Amino acid sequence: EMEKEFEQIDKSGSWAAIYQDIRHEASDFPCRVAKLPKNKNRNRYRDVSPFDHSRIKLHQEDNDYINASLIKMEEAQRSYILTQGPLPNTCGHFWEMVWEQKSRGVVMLNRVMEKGSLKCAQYWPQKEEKEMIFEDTNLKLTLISEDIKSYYTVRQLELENLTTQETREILHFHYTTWPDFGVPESPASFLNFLFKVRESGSLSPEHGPVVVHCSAGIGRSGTFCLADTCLLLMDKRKDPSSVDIKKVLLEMRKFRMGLIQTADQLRFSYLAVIEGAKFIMGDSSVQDQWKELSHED
Ligand SMILES: CNC(=O)[C@@H]1Cc2ccc(NS(=O)(=O)O)cc2CN1C(=O)CCc1cccc(NS(=O)(=O)O)c1
Ligand SMILES: [Cl-]
Ligand SMILES: [Cl-]
Ligand SMILES: [Cl-]
Ligand SMILES: [Cl-]
Ligand SMILES: [Mg+2]
Repeated sequence: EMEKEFEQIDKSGSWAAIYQDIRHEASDFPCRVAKLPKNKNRNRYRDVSPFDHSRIKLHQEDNDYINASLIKMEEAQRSYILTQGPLPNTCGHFWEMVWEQKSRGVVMLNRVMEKGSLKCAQYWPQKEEKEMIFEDTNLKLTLISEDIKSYYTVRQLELENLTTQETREILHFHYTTWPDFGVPESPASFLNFLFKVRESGSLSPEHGPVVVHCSAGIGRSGTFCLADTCLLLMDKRKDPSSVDIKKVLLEMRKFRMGLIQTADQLRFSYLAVIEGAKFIMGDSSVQDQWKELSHED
């Protein structure tokens, strides 16, 4: 059971060893497509690639490659697309993927500039009156509104397929204070944000998979999705004891390499799931407590 394990790991001080076991046992599958010469400029990082089996294929229209992976959690019955922060030349591909996959939400866990460097392109419009057109992929993207909180911002975007003139509302959930290779300020801040994404309907099985990204699309993205899937598994069963967090992470790692990048992000995932379990099992009042503790105003 997770809380008993958490205490024993903490008391023995063995998070590094536990994390190392995950690193050791993780799946290794080919990434031949990602490594083709023609795709080099579509990858942000040499050593972060989608496995071939689970990569998202673009539907237009000469090169189908994007650095993105479908994490399909069979038992939990939820899917996510995890991807790198788009590059200056892949913003059109990114939105093409959102359109083709029928995603309703995009969760962004990094900032455009981190540590002095550009870790993600400015792939969405910052001003309503300055929409973006992706001419390569024939999409237009307009900012409709934004709700700026202290440590996250929610935006309503309108994405239009210019080929058909169909439009869709996309919700963008931007966590602005999660440091790279670090953790959220508290379980409460993280869970307040995850529940905002949940409350939006963006994770509904009636939509395509939510798109989740950070800079590499593995460390912060892996942490978010691990906590969400674990909470969903225990919710379906109404049984916190049934959930094996390390097994769930190894399952996720069958679909994309490197998910969760540090031992402390693994520790944080346990903290977030143990805390969130209080809400799942019917202490509704905890949600308000997280909102207060997160100091979102
Ligand atoms: C120090 N590592 C790097 O700078 C690069 C670039 C980079 C930048 C940002 C982030 N953080 S995130 O939250 O934005 O995903 C991760 C990575 C991963 N990188 C790697 O080289 C990863 C290589 C890799 C791939 C698969 C597994 C592992 N190791 S494991 O411990 O996760 O099993 C490492
Ligand atoms: Cl930013
Ligand atoms: Cl900076
Ligand atoms: Cl960039
Ligand atoms: Cl950072
Ligand atoms: Mg204005």
